[PDB]
Amino acid sequence: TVTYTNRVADARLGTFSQLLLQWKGSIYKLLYSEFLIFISLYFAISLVYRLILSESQRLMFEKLALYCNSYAELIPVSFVLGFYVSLVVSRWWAQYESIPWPDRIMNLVSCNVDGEDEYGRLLRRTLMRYSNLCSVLILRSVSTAVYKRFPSMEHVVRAGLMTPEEHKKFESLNSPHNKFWIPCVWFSNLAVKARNEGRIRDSVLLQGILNELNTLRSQCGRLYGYDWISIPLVYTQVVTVAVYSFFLACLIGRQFLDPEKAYPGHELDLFVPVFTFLQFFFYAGWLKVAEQLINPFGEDDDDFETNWLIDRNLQVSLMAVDEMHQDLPILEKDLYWNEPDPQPPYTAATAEYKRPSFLGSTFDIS
Amino acid sequence: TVTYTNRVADARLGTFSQLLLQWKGSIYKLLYSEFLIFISLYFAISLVYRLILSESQRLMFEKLALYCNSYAELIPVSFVLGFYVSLVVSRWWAQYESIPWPDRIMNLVSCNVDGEDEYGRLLRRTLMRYSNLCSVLILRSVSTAVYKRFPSMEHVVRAGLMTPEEHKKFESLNSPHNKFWIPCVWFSNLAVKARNEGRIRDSVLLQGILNELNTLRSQCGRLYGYDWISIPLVYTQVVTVAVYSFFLACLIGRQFLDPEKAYPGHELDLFVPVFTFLQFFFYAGWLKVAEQLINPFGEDDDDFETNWLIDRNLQVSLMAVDEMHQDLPILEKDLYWNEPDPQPPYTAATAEYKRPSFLGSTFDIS
Amino acid sequence: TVTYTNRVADARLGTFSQLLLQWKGSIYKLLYSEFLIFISLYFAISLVYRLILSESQRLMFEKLALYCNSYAELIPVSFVLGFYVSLVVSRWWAQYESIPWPDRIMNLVSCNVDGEDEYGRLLRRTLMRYSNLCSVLILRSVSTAVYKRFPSMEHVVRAGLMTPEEHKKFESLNSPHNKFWIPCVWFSNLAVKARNEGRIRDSVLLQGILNELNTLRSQCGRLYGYDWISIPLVYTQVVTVAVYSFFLACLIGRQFLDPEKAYPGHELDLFVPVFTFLQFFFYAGWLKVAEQLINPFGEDDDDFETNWLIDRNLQVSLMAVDEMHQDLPILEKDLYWNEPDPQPPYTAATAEYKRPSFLGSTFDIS
Amino acid sequence: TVTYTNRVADARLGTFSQLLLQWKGSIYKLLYSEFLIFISLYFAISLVYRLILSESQRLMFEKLALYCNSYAELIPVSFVLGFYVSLVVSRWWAQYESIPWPDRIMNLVSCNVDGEDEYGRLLRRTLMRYSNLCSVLILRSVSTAVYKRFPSMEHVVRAGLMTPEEHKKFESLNSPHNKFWIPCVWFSNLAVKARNEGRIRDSVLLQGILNELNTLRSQCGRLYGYDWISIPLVYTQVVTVAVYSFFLACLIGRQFLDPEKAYPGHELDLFVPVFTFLQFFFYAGWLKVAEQLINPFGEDDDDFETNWLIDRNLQVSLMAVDEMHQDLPILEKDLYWNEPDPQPPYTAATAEYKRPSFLGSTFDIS
Amino acid sequence: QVQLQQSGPELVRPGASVKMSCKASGYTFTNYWMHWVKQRPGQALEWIGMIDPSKSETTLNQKFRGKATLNVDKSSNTAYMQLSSLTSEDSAVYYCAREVYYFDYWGQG
Amino acid sequence: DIQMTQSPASLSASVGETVTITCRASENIYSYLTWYQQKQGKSPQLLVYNAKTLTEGVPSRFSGSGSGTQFSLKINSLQPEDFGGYFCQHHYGTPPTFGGGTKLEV
Ligand SMILES: OC[C@H]1O[C@H](O[C@H]2[C@H](O)[C@@H](O)[C@H](OCC(CCCCC3CCCCC3)(CCCCC3CCCCC3)CO[C@@H]3O[C@H](CO)[C@@H](O[C@H]4O[C@H](CO)[C@@H](O)[C@H](O)[C@H]4O)[C@H](O)[C@H]3O)O[C@@H]2CO)[C@H](O)[C@@H](O)[C@@H]1O
Ligand SMILES: OC[C@H]1O[C@H](O[C@H]2[C@H](O)[C@@H](O)[C@H](OCC(CCCCC3CCCCC3)(CCCCC3CCCCC3)CO[C@@H]3O[C@H](CO)[C@@H](O[C@H]4O[C@H](CO)[C@@H](O)[C@H](O)[C@H]4O)[C@H](O)[C@H]3O)O[C@@H]2CO)[C@H](O)[C@@H](O)[C@@H]1O
Ligand SMILES: OC[C@H]1O[C@H](O[C@H]2[C@H](O)[C@@H](O)[C@H](OCC(CCCCC3CCCCC3)(CCCCC3CCCCC3)CO[C@@H]3O[C@H](CO)[C@@H](O[C@H]4O[C@H](CO)[C@@H](O)[C@H](O)[C@H]4O)[C@H](O)[C@H]3O)O[C@@H]2CO)[C@H](O)[C@@H](O)[C@@H]1O
Ligand SMILES: OC[C@H]1O[C@H](O[C@H]2[C@H](O)[C@@H](O)[C@H](OCC(CCCCC3CCCCC3)(CCCCC3CCCCC3)CO[C@@H]3O[C@H](CO)[C@@H](O[C@H]4O[C@H](CO)[C@@H](O)[C@H](O)[C@H]4O)[C@H](O)[C@H]3O)O[C@@H]2CO)[C@H](O)[C@@H](O)[C@@H]1O
Ligand SMILES: [Ca+2]
Ligand SMILES: [Ca+2]
Ligand SMILES: [Ca+2]
Ligand SMILES: [Ca+2]
Ligand SMILES: [Cl-]
Ligand SMILES: [Cl-]
Ligand SMILES: [Cl-]
Ligand SMILES: [Cl-]
Ligand SMILES: [Cl-]
Ligand SMILES: [Cl-]
Ligand SMILES: [Cl-]
Ligand SMILES: [Cl-]
Ligand SMILES: [Cl-]
Ligand SMILES: [Cl-]
Ligand SMILES: [Cl-]
Ligand SMILES: [Cl-]
Ligand SMILES: [K+]
Ligand SMILES: [K+]
Ligand SMILES: [K+]
Ligand SMILES: [K+]
Repeated sequence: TVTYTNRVADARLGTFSQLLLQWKGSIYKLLYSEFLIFISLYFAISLVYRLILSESQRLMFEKLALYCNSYAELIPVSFVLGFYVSLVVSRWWAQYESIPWPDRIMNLVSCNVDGEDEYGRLLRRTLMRYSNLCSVLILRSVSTAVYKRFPSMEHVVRAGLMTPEEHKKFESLNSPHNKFWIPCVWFSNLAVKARNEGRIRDSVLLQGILNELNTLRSQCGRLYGYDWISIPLVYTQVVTVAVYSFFLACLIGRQFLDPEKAYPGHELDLFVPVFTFLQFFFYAGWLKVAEQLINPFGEDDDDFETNWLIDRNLQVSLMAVDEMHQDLPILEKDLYWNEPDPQPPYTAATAEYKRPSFLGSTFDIS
Repeated sequence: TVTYTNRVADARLGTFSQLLLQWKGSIYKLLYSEFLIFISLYFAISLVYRLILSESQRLMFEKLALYCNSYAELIPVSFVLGFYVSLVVSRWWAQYESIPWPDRIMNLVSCNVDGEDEYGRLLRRTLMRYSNLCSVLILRSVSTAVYKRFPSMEHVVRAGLMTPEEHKKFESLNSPHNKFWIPCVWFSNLAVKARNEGRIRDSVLLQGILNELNTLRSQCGRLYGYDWISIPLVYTQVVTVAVYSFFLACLIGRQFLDPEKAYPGHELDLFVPVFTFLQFFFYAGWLKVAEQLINPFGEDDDDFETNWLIDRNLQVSLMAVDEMHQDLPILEKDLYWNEPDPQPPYTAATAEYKRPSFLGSTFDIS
Repeated sequence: TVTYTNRVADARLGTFSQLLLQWKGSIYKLLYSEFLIFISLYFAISLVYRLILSESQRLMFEKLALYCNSYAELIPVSFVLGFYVSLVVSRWWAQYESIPWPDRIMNLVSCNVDGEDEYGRLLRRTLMRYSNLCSVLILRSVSTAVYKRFPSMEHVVRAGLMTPEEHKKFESLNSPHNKFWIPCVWFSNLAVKARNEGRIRDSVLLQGILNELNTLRSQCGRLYGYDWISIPLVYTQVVTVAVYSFFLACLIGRQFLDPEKAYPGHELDLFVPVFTFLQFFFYAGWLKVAEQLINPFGEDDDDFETNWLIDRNLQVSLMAVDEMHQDLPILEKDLYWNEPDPQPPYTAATAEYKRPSFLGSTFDIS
Repeated sequence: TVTYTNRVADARLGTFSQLLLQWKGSIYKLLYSEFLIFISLYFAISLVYRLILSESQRLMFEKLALYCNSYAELIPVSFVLGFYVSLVVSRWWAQYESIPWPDRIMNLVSCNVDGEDEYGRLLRRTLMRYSNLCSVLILRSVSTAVYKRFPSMEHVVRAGLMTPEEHKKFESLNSPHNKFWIPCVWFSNLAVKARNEGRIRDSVLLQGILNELNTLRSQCGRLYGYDWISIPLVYTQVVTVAVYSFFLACLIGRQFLDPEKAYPGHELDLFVPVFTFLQFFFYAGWLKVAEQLINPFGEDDDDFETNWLIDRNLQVSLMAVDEMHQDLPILEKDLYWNEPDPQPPYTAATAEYKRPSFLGSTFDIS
Repeated sequence: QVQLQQSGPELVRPGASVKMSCKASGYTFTNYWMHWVKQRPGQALEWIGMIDPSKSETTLNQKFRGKATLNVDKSSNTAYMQLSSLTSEDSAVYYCAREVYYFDYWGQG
Repeated sequence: DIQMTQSPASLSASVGETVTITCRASENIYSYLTWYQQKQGKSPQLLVYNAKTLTEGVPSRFSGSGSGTQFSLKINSLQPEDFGGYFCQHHYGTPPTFGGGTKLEV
């Protein structure tokens, strides 16, 4: 979604440094408001101490700051963040791999549902759409980006993902629960009907198609699960309490105390707490990692591009089972027909990458 | 169960802060009693020191507090918590995914068990119920929420999850062990009988149905396993000992000592140990994460909604194999019939999400 | 094995505290001897310092204790423990899931091996026993609890897990290696013979049974692997060296030095090192977690109940393929026959758990 | 390979302590040389300081040691070790499970390749050998222990793992890459030829055999992968740099300084740095864990016993498909024929392990 | 056969306390929740509370919070109810019933 | 609490007749309603549960119906035995309040 994969292809001088200059889906964009509030509260307190408090009050503030500063402990906060963010990141990738792709059903339906006639065409296209509908229905249930595109079941129909007859059949089936599973049932029934009409040769080929469907159903189930079963609220609250506890301490503890009073650790007044602000970016930004990925189907810069996926899948699916049904290119003898050990060419820039075969560590390289 | 997934969809200003104002399944609700006892014990000790102890006793208490405070070490406690809670959270999600769903068997039984006659209907409905019974039986064995709804096998029958004949057959089978596996055997036998009556065409389709059953059996087995095999008691005790050791130290060590005596680290008396209480919420709350998820089938706010699952599955299962058997909507040409590269519309709010196809990192974006 | 799952079902006031009062499989029971030796050595040293050493020797001891105490570092020890115990706990659960269960083969053999005649019965029963024998043979190889029950192959026979003819055939096959794999070969051969006699209809059904067998074989292989391939000795030694290094330091370093000499950190003499003993329970107990689970097939309180599993499996297996072969209850119309949207009842105590269907995070709850 | 599984079966008094007295594959054996060099360098420096350096030089050395000692930081080193060793241990176990076992193919080939005639025997034996050859070829590519036993393809032949005709066919196939995949192709072809000759009944049984072959091929691929793709060199270097940095600091920093000069932290001179040496065993030994397991197919004490595996597999494979083809024991009625609820006996020592059935946590134990 | 046998009739003075019983038989005691109902002439049946025989978990009616107390004896298969600070209005017929999504078995009273 | 309003307070009919008692819920109680018969001096007896299902001994002349907040008991072809007390109870939650009752007189 915010792909910088190509920038970090090689480990050169500024591989990671360069990324500090990027705004989209960045630490700056996510921390902006919070940082400003922190900045404000800090310097506000700072001026109160420098310009308002009396000599006696200043002595209390200095004692208060020494107290607060002693409770700004990074080690405990770093612990809970690391473990929590790891959980979030784990679920994040699991949710991606749970986004259903038509390609596997697509390959089978395209080759195993017979007929070069309009019915055979309508059959294959309708099967794929039942798959894609099964997906779109669950996606608009878990993704705010998708839901805002399909707020009502009418939107689904008018967008061409569901026919008005299908919508009629949809409504006819009375159930208080999410009906995303309906198209998945239709598919299996239609696949069976197709086999009985002789459009699907064996049962071996039919079960194979039914299996790939079930897999897609399992995919939709995972998405439902991650959406339903949030990371326990108490856990989420714990890490924010820990993080905020730290910044609360810093607000007062990291204040620049009187240099004259010669407090151990506070010999220099820089007015601006450079390293404390750098710690804020570190920890608040670290928390923002979880904050953004805790729901990867939202509208964050780094949240998944689910609507593009829907579009891509629609186009590719139908194309593969329609225009590509039993439609192949002209079989030719390959360029290496009489060559048992082919030696494909290399461009000028890639010849260094033509390596001798790795036989194994145990063998002498001679 | 306590789903806040939609609140945390985007990473905005108060994404996580807002959650600190929630009571259901919160850190406040889980820590309430413990915190009060801590609060009490602290201020009790505090008054004894301020109002009761003699000047000489106060000096001993101050020396005792310095001793205790030096043993309040967060790093070791944070270690064991992180690793332990991770284990708990791991099992927690594993147990969820071990909750059996009918949908996969549901799809096969609905399309591959032939007959639009009362028997064909009774056949399909009875098969699904054998699956759902296999589930309900194991759930009431591991979930207190479910068991209190089905305390006796009579409850199961009267609720319509088991027929009195089935209950009779159930009792007839003499076994000292949990019989949750019985319906799973009935299913396989009934599926075979159905095939012999010609209601299931091939053996390929039959084995396919038998496989999805076995999968469901494996699901039930996992649930049994996690219920039977608790996290080793010694491990659980270790983390509570470590946690309590910390709070024991804090009870005395974090007492506000005489400011006059000028003890290094204790220059200010605030009467209320703000940061110590914040550490309590952090660590006691962190322990409460494990405390709540160590058995996700209990009656905690964040424990799984197993009874709803049972209800939902019952409704959907039967509906898909009965009302939906070989029952499809009217096949139409799709809205994109003559369109090879469909361009599904976007709402006004979601047009920004229409992206160009991601071809790969290596390609020049031109 | 030591199941406290029901005690920790809810996160109440004393959910974890209550477990500190339990003896079976507890931290107290596992640390008992070690703790006493520590206690003794400590107070022994303590008395030597208080009653034996001269004023000059006492000064050396005090300097020695300050030296030792500076090397009692929890952070490095906590690191290696956490990572090591995690490895142990990981293998621990992997080994459990590697304990073979008959249920999956059980379901297939019961329904797909035809015959209501004595031979059909003998056939099904013999097949299951070949599975259970394959298991018992590997279990008595890896579990000391099982081996002490079946120390010799004669015990296996006399217990009714193997016939004397089978034992004869067993011996006839000359091999220097563990023969646990033998019954698994017999099974596949007998399953094929059964198919040739017409007792198993298709090859689809036969391969399905052969597959579930292979799975069971893979289960037995995993058990063999974990038993054979121990956690590397050097790794185990490292963590004990680290742990013992810590307690060595504590033995001298944590001694209560002369209060009069006013050593920084040693202002108070309590005679009994409360927090040092609490650290012992923590770390020695943490090591005991690994100590107990490093071999979950032993005779520890929290080691697996493998013998019960063997008994349970024997009973259930045979019962399902014999008394339950093609034996079903009377098919009835279910209580929800004419009800498309069933509403199963709730007890008084569980009505709060009747929830509205969760449709998805994206949907407005109205 | 160094199995101490039985020693650590129970968690008794000296469960782990006992292992400190073991030499084979121990921390002592792996650290021996390194420790001696450390010992030497330390005491060498120590004598230079005590006997050679002048009063003025001694003051510089003391200032240098205080500098070095402040950089001996365990926390950062413990971090990188824990994460790195975890990676190593992870790959270590993955590589073990990637060692191919014949047993699954073995079971199928033994029962599904028909013929009690010399050809049927030759057929089954040749199939298994193609599997075992596929394994031996990859093992001698990744294991130095195996390669030194089969340094040349002639060794493979003379050992009876490959026929001279097979070796001829082997050479005839011109390819610059590792030919370990050849036997795996032969197998699939021979299995098909066997089916065409009517020795394999259905295609269902044939595909089943072809599948188990492919699985074995995937196993061989994993072994090749782990051998080819080493843990990134930079990562390995980082952890040794970190470790050595620590010991460099200790060499000077941990020197016993002048007691008279009364340096804070250096009040006692013991000549021998007990705890520093104990830290060496800890960290250098911790690194040795990775050092040994980074290549588990080498000749270390704790490296896998691949040659025994080869021998065992050869013996068992052929025996199961030859002497055991359609060869079963005499079918008898089992000892529990008329007993629905069998109660297998217990030895005197194991009666305590006869437990009541665990029904579930939710049920009242009455 | 399922049978709930309660104690005999009682007569007490105001302010005192009373404890009536209910012995269950013909079914597994611990697998069914025991309820208690109050019956006054002219008024509707009042639900006092329920008890889980297994763990002795009680759930009372807010209206009876300080008046009624429930507990059981799994060994003797009997349930008990105690009424305190008795007044003239506490005079009525008291039943104990078994629940299975309904009250299928009551005591004589 | 959920309020159970039963009507009529008392019904008078002769043998052979068909009467209909009605219980109405304060709030949705789905199909969670039970019908009891209680003859003067004796302890009540279960007639219908789950709004429709008849229990063991109850004769076919008894039937229940309804769902949500509106339920009703119907006794067709009365008998001499069918005369006495009749009340309802919801089973959705705690406390499971009872209906006012209905006296069926000849
Ligand atoms: O496969 C090989 C890779 O290598 C090349 O990419 C390079 C870029 O060419 C590098 O220029 C870039 O790093 C550059 C910066 C290096 C200075 C940091 C050194 C510090 C290291 C730590 C210790 C202190 C010193 C990394 C940034 C350092 C800044 C940090 C942040 C502030 C705090 C410290 C420093 C300099 O900034 C560059 O500046 C340019 C403008 O500012 C940016 O855009 C430019 O791209 C155009 C390309 O035509 C230019 O013509 C045009 O000038 C401008 O639009 C670059 O994107 C930006 O990276 O980052 C990459 C290094 O991997 C190549 O283009 C690609 O083929 C491929 O990505
Ligand atoms: O996708 C976009 C998302 O954004 C929006 O949600 C916002 C809310 O609208 C925000 O209002 C809310 O955050 C608000 C609070 C922010 C102040 C914290 C800033 C601190 C950051 C760290 C440094 C110090 C400053 C976050 C809470 C901060 C409190 C903490 C805890 C105490 C310690 C420090 C501060 C303010 O509290 C709000 O106050 C409201 C009342 O108090 C609550 O409920 C209200 O919802 C109604 C909606 O119609 C209102 O009309 C009505 O006033 C009231 O019922 C809100 O739920 C509650 O969040 O939280 C969300 C931010 O993500 C939008 O509604 C949704 O579409 C979606 O969830
Ligand atoms: O689903 C709801 C759950 O809740 C209930 O269980 C409760 C128990 O009823 C509680 O009593 C128990 O906790 C009790 C103890 C609490 C005091 C600790 C508070 C500290 C918290 C930290 C800060 C300081 C204060 C937790 C123990 C605290 C002790 C620690 C250890 C020493 C150091 C500090 C305190 C009290 O001890 C109890 O005492 C009882 C006797 O001592 C034990 O057994 C009793 O069970 C019988 C049941 O009929 C009793 O009749 C009989 O008295 C006796 O046999 C209990 O098992 C034991 O738990 O533990 C459970 C809390 O979850 C209920 O029974 C079950 O349905 C279910 O398990
Ligand atoms: O299932 C039950 C298990 O229990 C038994 O094994 C015991 C051994 O019998 C124990 O003897 C052994 O531990 C013994 C040592 C304990 C002293 C340590 C206590 C410390 C704990 C921390 C705090 C300080 C004190 C553990 C070693 C402690 C040494 C460390 C290292 C130095 C630094 C501190 C202490 C004593 O050493 C033993 O000494 C014996 C000789 O030295 C060794 O071999 C002997 O085995 C023969 C058996 O017939 C003997 O006859 C013969 O004497 C000799 O060959 C033993 O292997 C060796 O373990 O280790 C096992 C404990 O699990 C039993 O044999 C088996 O069935 C099974 O393994
Ligand atoms: Ca998001
Ligand atoms: Ca719970
Ligand atoms: Ca053990
Ligand atoms: Ca090695
Ligand atoms: Cl810190
Ligand atoms: Cl699913
Ligand atoms: Cl700063
Ligand atoms: Cl610490
Ligand atoms: Cl299973
Ligand atoms: Cl504080
Ligand atoms: Cl430390
Ligand atoms: Cl295997
Ligand atoms: Cl101490
Ligand atoms: Cl450090
Ligand atoms: Cl492969
Ligand atoms: Cl030292
Ligand atoms: K860089
Ligand atoms: K925030
Ligand atoms: K607690
Ligand atoms: K030990």
